[PDB]
Amino acid sequence: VPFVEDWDLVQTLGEGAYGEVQLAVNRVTEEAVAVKIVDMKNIKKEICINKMLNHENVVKFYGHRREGNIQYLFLEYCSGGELFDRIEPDIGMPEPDAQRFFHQLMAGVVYLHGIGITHRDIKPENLLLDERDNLKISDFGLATVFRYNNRERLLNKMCGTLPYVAPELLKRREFHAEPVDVWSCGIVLTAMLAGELPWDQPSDSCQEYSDWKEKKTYLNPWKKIDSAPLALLHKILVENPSARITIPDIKKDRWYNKPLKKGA
Amino acid sequence: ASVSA
Ligand SMILES: CN[C@@H]1C[C@H]2O[C@@](C)([C@@H]1OC)n1c3ccccc3c3c4c(c5c6ccccc6n2c5c31)C(=O)N[C@@H]4O
Repeated sequence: VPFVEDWDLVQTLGEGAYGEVQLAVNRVTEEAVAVKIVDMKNIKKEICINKMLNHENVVKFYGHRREGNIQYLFLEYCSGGELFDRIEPDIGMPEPDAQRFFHQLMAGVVYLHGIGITHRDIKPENLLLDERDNLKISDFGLATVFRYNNRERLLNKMCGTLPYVAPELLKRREFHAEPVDVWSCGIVLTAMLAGELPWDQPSDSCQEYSDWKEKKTYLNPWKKIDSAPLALLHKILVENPSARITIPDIKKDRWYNKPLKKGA
Repeated sequence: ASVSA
């Protein structure tokens, strides 16, 4: 069948110092896919990791192609856009919707950690939605392997986005990968339920962070969050990564298992 | 603009 390998780039999904992401439509089938275009003028690692990903809550990789200095990564398209845009500033979103998004986020993260991969930059802007509002973890440009041959490798590179980064990243030379992603997910949950980020960064020099450690939950954004989800947040946003709740236990949390959302 | 698969 001729022409089936032709794709028209009909829209720019995202840009920035790294290249661009275009929406591509198959000339024959009209199938939609996202194409990351990078001017070689990192990539090899991202591709390697993407080839390992196979899960309903993680953006799928279809393959790559290059023409000299330009690389083309074909990825699953998420027409729903960023979870970020579903968050109402200073408000958040309905608790049931946030719980559903959180459930899917955990599934994706559990999967990644299961194959020894850490995303390192979990935030609403990197969590995409498909046509059915199903969450998809995207952009593995900062991801890396933390477990190989069943042996865990401690991390030491500072990666991520300050508001979402765990405190140990700023205070310790080495740290475990998993608690870091757990922390990020907690910040994402906060955002979904309060429509605002708790602090610029998790450091003792940051007043907002000191207040949280001092348990002043009567201040925003904590006061806008119901007691059930707030209790979970008290277990996730724990400064000591060794004391921080793990995913297996998040799955046992009361709010996590609380009936709230009717099926579609 | 376009690309090949
Ligand atoms: C920070 N928000 C951006 C939004 C926009 O572009 C970015 C650059 C970022 O999304 C993670 N971006 C990537 C970066 C690196 C690898 C893959 C992607 C990607 C995909 C997609 C989208 C996307 C869909 C709808 C609206 C905005 C979008 N953005 C992206 C993607 C996509 O659908 N599949 C790719 O994983």
